[PDB]
Amino acid sequence: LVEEGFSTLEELAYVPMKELLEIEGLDEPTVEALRERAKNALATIAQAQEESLGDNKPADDLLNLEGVDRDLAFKLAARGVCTLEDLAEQGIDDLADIEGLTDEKAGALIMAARNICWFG
Amino acid sequence: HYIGDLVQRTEVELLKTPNLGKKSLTEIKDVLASRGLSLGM
Repeated sequence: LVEEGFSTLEELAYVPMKELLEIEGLDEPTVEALRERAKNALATIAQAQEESLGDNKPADDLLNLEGVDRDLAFKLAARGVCTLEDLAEQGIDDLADIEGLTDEKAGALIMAARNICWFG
Repeated sequence: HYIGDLVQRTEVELLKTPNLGKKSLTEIKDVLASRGLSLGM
């Protein structure tokens, strides 16, 4: 694949099927499987990065609690609090070191998360 | 401060307290139950 000029997962996911079928030893089923794997890998990388910081996964799950700005969602996800369930399981003491989060604001967000996860 | 103060609080009130998780609430119930006490008396 690299000798045929493919360097990125994006090229393999999006390039016209004809160019991948010009490679010696690729059949239409194997090209389809390779593209599906490349798209699934790109989706897994996009989900992984979105959960590590606050791009989409933590910008929706961890940010469900009313009051969570995108910056706070990424600060939470940097501590491994990636979902609204992960936030509902925290104590105030576990979040006390997050810059811009007061004990009162931490307590309000944990209670909002618990109200949605455990009482919704 | 006292066991008599704890026994008067409801489970819903204890979940509002700061640094109070679902795990610590289950621990408090299991310990009170071992002494024949329940929350909300």
